[PDB]
Amino acid sequence: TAEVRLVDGPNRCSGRVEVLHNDVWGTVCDEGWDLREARVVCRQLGCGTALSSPKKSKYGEGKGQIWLSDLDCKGTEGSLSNCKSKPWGENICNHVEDASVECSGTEIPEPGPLRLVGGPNRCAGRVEVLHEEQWGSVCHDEWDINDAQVVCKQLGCGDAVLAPIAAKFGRGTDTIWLDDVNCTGSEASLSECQARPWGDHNCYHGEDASAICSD
Amino acid sequence: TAEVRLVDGPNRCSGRVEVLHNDVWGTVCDEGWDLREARVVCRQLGCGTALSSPKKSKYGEGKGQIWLSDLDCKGTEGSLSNCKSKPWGENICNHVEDASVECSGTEIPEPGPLRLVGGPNRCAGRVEVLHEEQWGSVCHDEWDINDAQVVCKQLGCGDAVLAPIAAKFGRGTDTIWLDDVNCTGSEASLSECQARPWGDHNCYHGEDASAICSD
Amino acid sequence: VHWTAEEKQLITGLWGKVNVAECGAEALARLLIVYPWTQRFFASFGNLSSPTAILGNPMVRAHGKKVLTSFGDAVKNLDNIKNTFSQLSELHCDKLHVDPENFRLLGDILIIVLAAHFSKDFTPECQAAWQKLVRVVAHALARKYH
Amino acid sequence: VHWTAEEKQLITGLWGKVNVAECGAEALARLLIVYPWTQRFFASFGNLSSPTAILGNPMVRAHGKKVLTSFGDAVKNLDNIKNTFSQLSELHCDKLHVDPENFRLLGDILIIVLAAHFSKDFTPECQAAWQKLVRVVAHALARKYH
Amino acid sequence: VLSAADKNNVKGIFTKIAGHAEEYGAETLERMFTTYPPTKTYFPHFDLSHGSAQIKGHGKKVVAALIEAANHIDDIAGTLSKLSDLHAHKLRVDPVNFKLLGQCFLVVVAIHHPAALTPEVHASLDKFLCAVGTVLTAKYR
Amino acid sequence: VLSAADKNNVKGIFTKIAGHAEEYGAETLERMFTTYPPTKTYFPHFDLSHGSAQIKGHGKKVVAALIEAANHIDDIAGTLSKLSDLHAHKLRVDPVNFKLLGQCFLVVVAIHHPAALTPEVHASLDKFLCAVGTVLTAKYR
Ligand SMILES: *[C@@H]1O[C@H](CO[C@@H]2O[C@@H](C)[C@@H](O)[C@@H](O)[C@@H]2O)[C@@H](O[C@@H]2O[C@H](CO)[C@@H](O[C@@H]3O[C@H](CO)[C@@H](O)[C@H](O)[C@@H]3O)[C@H](O)[C@H]2NC(C)=O)[C@H](O)[C@H]1NC(C)=O
Ligand SMILES: *[C@@H]1O[C@H](CO[C@@H]2O[C@@H](C)[C@@H](O)[C@@H](O)[C@@H]2O)[C@@H](O[C@@H]2O[C@H](CO)[C@@H](O[C@@H]3O[C@H](CO)[C@@H](O)[C@H](O)[C@@H]3O)[C@H](O)[C@H]2NC(C)=O)[C@H](O)[C@H]1NC(C)=O
Ligand code: HEM
Ligand code: HEM
Ligand code: HEM
Ligand code: HEM
Ligand SMILES: [Ca+2]
Ligand SMILES: [Ca+2]
Ligand SMILES: [Ca+2]
Ligand SMILES: [Ca+2]
Repeated sequence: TAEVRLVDGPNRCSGRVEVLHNDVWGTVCDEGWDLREARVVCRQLGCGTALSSPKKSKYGEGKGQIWLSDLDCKGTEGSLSNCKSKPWGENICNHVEDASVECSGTEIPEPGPLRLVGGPNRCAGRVEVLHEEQWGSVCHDEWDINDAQVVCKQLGCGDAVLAPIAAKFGRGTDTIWLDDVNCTGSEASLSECQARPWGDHNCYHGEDASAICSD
Repeated sequence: TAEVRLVDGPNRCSGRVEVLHNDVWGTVCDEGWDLREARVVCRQLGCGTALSSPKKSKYGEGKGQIWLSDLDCKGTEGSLSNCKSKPWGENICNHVEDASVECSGTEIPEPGPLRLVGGPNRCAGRVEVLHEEQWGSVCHDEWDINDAQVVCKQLGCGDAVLAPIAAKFGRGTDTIWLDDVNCTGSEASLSECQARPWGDHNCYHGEDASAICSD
Repeated sequence: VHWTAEEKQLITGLWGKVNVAECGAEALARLLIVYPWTQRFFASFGNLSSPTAILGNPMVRAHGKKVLTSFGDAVKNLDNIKNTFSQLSELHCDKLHVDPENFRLLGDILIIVLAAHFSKDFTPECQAAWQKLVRVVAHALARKYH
Repeated sequence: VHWTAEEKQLITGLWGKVNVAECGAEALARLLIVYPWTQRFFASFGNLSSPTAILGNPMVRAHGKKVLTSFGDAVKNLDNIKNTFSQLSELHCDKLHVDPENFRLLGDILIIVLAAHFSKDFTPECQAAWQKLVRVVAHALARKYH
Repeated sequence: VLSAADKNNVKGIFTKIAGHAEEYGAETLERMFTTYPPTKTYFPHFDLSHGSAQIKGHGKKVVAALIEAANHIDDIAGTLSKLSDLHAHKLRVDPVNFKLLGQCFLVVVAIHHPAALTPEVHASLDKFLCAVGTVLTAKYR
Repeated sequence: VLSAADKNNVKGIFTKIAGHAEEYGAETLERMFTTYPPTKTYFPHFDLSHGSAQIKGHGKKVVAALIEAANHIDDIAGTLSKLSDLHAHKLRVDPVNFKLLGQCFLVVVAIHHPAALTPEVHASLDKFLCAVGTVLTAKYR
């Protein structure tokens, strides 16, 4: 069991993932890195339930050895070496691609596959969806008050008030899951709406859709 | 069993292949056209043993319908419609690709896997080899007197006097089977010599090799 | 290099109607007159001293026919263009020493020749298809340059 | 698009040593001042009024970092580049209206930037590999332009 | 440099396209927009659908500028000086796009006037169109 | 059009490549032949091997003409008039090949003088090399 730590974060439940092996600390590449590896690291450290798995050196770049790459954790592995990956040291990555993690510490918001980030409270912020163990934003193409309504009622935040575009509460960072969201307005969840296939889009993160509810 | 005629040739036994179907004489596309189809047309006409199967309108282009294309004769068929092929009139060819055939007129054994054509007689001319039921020429890269010796001895023409390059006796027409032919001189046939794989070359017919023997 | 059912139908439909002897000579001739510097590759063809002479030159008529005929080997086998011109790619590199940039020129002359001969069958969609074919054939002849 | 074992090793080798934060920031800045007509695409980046102001512009450095970062997804899948930039290909066409010919300019500048920072580790054979990489990535971004 | 014969060929071919300014102009644009999809980049705000009044209106302007250049063929940089700034300094059309439009215009006149576009006249229009292209890309190179 | 600042940046970078005429010329050609193999088309009779006496000999001539051009930048067309007919009228090097050679030459100076090739000087050499390229392929079209 390798040993892990979080570095260059605001605290010690968020930061750049670093593992220990052969007396040397090294970073972890973000190929195949997602919430399955994230919940393993948060559990080791005693930091909780793995809010997100930021790619591309969110908390700065490490220096020196890059131990692991192409991690394929099932999510329940005791430590990070108990996962299937490329052999120690063998990688074609670069330190810009050092994977990070954000843990809860004690307070417990996952539920469920939908969340609003970057707002004053739960019921305001851009929209993020949970798909294939990665959080991702929603492009504002075709994004109207009906689409934000489905988000508001799924979160129990009452009715929709606005549906801001152009990343009103700030841009996303890694994955853009949905584009061309075509809701009738009375769907249960956002994944029940008519939209493009998961992952397909013609967008960048300057176009992440938001949602404002009451309140 | 439909009638066949040879049009615009020197005589009855050479020219453009034309088949009779729905009382309309139409040409034959030259894709998949080789000596197997050639000797079917030469038996059917009582014209002998099918010296060659000239592709691409050697005897001019027909007009009107193109009935047959992608012929797959075994070589023993009684007529040309008893061969596996695309349906009547169904093809994407134009008349520049009309197949032709050249028969001998009298029953003789097969000419052999090797022939000198375009010169004064049997024992001097352009080297052409028979492979995959198509006659094709030989490129003149690495072509020396040792390579002409194998051609002369196989044909029973005595020793090789010259191995002319740069298409001395005229350019060939369809296929270039050999390039970089490197014989030692004592080989039994030209397919026993070191060469690029059949059909691989960096040549054109202005570069066809030749050979001259006792004659 | 992905073809659509409509692009194949435009390329196939036009090919069965092209007068290859007459468009091939037309296209190759126009290459030698519109871009006169290409005549150096054809100094063995004889009289190229004037646009009239270049048209009537028998070796220009003959070779232009063979060039357009070789696009037929691409038409009749579209999903295999790279391998069809593998041999001709080597030839044009290390025997003829032809800059691949010229492959673009001859194809765009061909599209103008085809457009002149086909009147109101050479739709904007048909030119899009044949410009793609010319563009793929040209990339295929440039593939094996050492 | 066929890669040789030495070409992959040359691209993998460089990618592990590139100071992406700086090379990407300098390549994008060199685009905006070598070819200053590209500044209209980045009007939201603010102060683009001098070469010194463009190097020091934090949003030019931020976006330039994310551009050289995106070649990383091509580095880590060399034999799968077309699908990796399917997303961005639609973006630059029908969201940004970028002429695909501009992709050549940024990519050829990246080669000059990489040459500057690796001096004599950037052998001609190493340049040839990364010139092919830049050139394939540019063809991938132009693959879906309606 | 458009010798005396080149001038006669170019002025003669615009005799046959003189009345067909809108017709050939809209076709040249639709041709370019179809065979070279990236050229739609510089017209994002336009209606590029087939037969749009915006393609007809802009296409009429394009070849009308060519007609106005065929008359003053001895001075082309001056007669299109007002458009040189629009294309090279304001819009910045990449020069490889001017050969694409010239290619499509040649297709248009070849379809509608095949007997007039002899290989002589082809060569004269190509030199002329390269002259119009270099005038509109003169603020760089 | 090579503003007064472009002229100083260009002459300021040719002072540190003045002595290395043969060295930088051999490497710029070997890079052009390696990254752009089609450019070998125009030298079929040469030894294109690494370190060949012909590449080192002709390579010196290449940047020596650029050095002669940097001295006389008020008039580049006149200082390279001899080579204009060689490349445009006797060899007919297709113009896209000069963009490639200028690209490789920029790579060489970035390797040996990264401090000097600040992006201001980068934009000036690209202005300069694009003018040398135009001179060598301007009598056409
Ligand atoms: C947002 O999504 C709606 C709903 O889409 C409809 O329902 C889904 C469950 C699927 O079955 C879809 O295929 C289906 O279209 C889209 O609204 C629908 O748009 C169509 C086309 O504009 C409307 O068709 C009209 O119908 C009547 C006859 O009923 C005719 O008068 C018209 O000629 C026309 O064909 C359809 O009625 C409409 N449905 C609803 C419930 O509004 C909507 O287009 C989509 N948004 C976008 C931008 O695509
Ligand atoms: C044409 O082919 C000949 C003969 O090639 C030989 O026999 C064939 C049947 C094949 O089995 C070939 O693989 C085989 O080599 C080529 O001549 C041969 O060249 C090689 C390398 O140039 C010679 O090797 C030399 O051998 C001696 C030891 O005997 C050493 O002193 C040298 O260092 C060197 O390795 C080989 O002896 C030679 N063989 C003959 C019979 O001459 C020939 O190169 C080839 N032509 C071309 C243009 O490729
Ligand atoms: C799409 C573009 C081209 C195609 C498909 C093509 C195809 C061919 C073919 C099939 C041949 C062999 C003809 C034969 O067997 O007799 C040939 C030969 C030749 N090619 Fe091309 N070619 C193209 C472009 C060019 C260009 C642009 C040039 C020069 C500017 C060129 C120069 C030559 C020459 C000189 C020959 C020798 C002809 C002879 O000596 O008979 N080719 N080409
Ligand atoms: C190899 C060439 C290129 C690559 C790999 C590339 C890649 C990208 C990527 C990954 C993004 C999204 C960045 C993000 O998510 O924040 C982006 C956006 C963008 N690209 Fe490119 N691009 C290339 C060429 C160009 C060129 C040549 C231009 C302009 C001349 C351009 C203009 C833009 C602009 C304006 C944006 C949006 C920036 C913003 O508003 O934040 N790109 N590109
Ligand atoms: C080759 C000869 C060309 C000529 C004679 C020409 C002429 C013109 C004319 C007369 C106008 C309208 C001027 C005005 O409204 O004030 C115009 C506008 C324009 N041209 Fe061209 N043009 C040419 C090539 C091109 C090419 C190749 C492109 C793009 C690939 C292009 C892109 C544009 C654009 C984007 C506009 C402005 C659109 C608008 O006003 O809404 N031009 N040009
Ligand atoms: C861009 C700036 C260039 C300059 C300043 C330049 C300069 C020169 C010089 C000095 C010579 C030799 C003159 C002599 O030997 O008397 C030459 C010849 C030649 N150049 Fe270049 N050149 C340039 C670009 C190119 C390019 C890009 C190519 C090909 C891709 C090219 C192809 C040739 C050839 C084939 C020769 C003749 C070879 C020989 O003399 O045996 N040139 N040029
Ligand atoms: Ca994983
Ligand atoms: Ca969309
Ligand atoms: Ca057969
Ligand atoms: Ca050979």
